[PDB]
Amino acid sequence: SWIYPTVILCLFGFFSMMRPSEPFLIPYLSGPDKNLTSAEITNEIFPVWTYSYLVLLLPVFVLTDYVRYKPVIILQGISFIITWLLLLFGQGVKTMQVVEFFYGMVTAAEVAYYAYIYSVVSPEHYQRVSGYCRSVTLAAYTAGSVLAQLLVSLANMSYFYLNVISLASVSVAFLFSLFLPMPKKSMFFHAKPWFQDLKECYSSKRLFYWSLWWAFATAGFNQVLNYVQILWDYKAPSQDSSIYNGAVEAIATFGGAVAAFAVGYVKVNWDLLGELALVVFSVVNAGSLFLMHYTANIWACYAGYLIFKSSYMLLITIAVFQIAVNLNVERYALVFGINTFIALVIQTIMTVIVVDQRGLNLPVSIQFLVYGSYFAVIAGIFLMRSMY
Ligand SMILES: Cc1cnc(Nc2ccc(OCCN3CCCC3)cc2)nc1Nc1cccc(S(=O)(=O)NC(C)(C)C)c1
Repeated sequence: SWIYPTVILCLFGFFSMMRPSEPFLIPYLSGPDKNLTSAEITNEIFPVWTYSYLVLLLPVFVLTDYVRYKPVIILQGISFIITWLLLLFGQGVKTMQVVEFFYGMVTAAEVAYYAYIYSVVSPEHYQRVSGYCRSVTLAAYTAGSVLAQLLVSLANMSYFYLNVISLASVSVAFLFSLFLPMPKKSMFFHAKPWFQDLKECYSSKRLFYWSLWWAFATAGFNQVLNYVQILWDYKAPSQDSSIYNGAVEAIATFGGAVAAFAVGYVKVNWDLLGELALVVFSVVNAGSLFLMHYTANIWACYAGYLIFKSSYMLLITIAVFQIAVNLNVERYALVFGINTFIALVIQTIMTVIVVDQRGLNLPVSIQFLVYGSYFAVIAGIFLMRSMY
């Protein structure tokens, strides 16, 4: 039997990721409804989110496999409700950091939400149902951004009612998430029958470098998707010029889907390709960051974000395909959790040095030059690897 938990899971993935006010969030924080300047959003509230995704990574992962995946989705729905009720009714540098704290706990519970597929479905339908759930979530976010563009850019709806629609969507998601079946078995703790268990997978000289590049690229993309909407707000003000953020992020998610669909059908020989395309797409990423930083037109910044997100989705799907060649079921999520923790340590150190208020207190313009130099160092490491 594989019908009804898949149906309820896909309906929650549809009505949970269908959130319209995600591209139009950074004008809502600095608009006439919330008196917040750009520096108070850039250097004070957002990096706390990263803190809430570091400190709440390891215990919530313990909450992933111990209570067997139902209370973590119930907590994710409650966190949806609290997050959007405090977005509609929170003003200040305290309540918005509470919003970012609960959204970091949302992002922590999302990883537990990915692992519900492999623990309620029979093993004849792992990859098919997992790809269907990922496609439903991505298409739900795409349709939500398209609906936001149709309601804001054409139908002329305010942002407050857009967050009201987002609250109604996550409330319907909570009502769908309460009706989930409890799995009696788990993956690690209550499964069917460290100090000396970690050395076996990490006794390599290839998978270590691929996981390290996965970690650096994940930290870089997390910071770029943190501050790319503030870059959009800086290159074009939300109250002065007409901004088209919903359509651009919809086309960006669609292009990431097209990039993943293109990676899923690569019948190209892997003799010289493993040391050829990585350097080229790294130069493309550095040039996209430099094109978004050295420009003044907002349209060039949208195009640079499109090219950068498509190239990152392509490279990261190649990375997930190459790391998960000789991995088991449990070791998949375990090694990805360890690599996610390493990526978050790197992101935390880089955010405290570059972005955080207790420190340099840098504006949003200099930070994109910093991350361009970051990906330039990554491209130089791939160039030195290609010379070998
Ligand atoms: C409702 C909300 C509350 N707080 C925030 N702050 C925030 C802004 C940008 C962030 O960048 C990281 C985005 N995702 C990338 C991987 C997990 C998190 C993380 C947090 N954003 C929010 N909306 C949001 C803004 C940008 C991206 C996203 S997303 O994570 O849902 N992007 C997709 C998963 C759809 C690709 C969501």
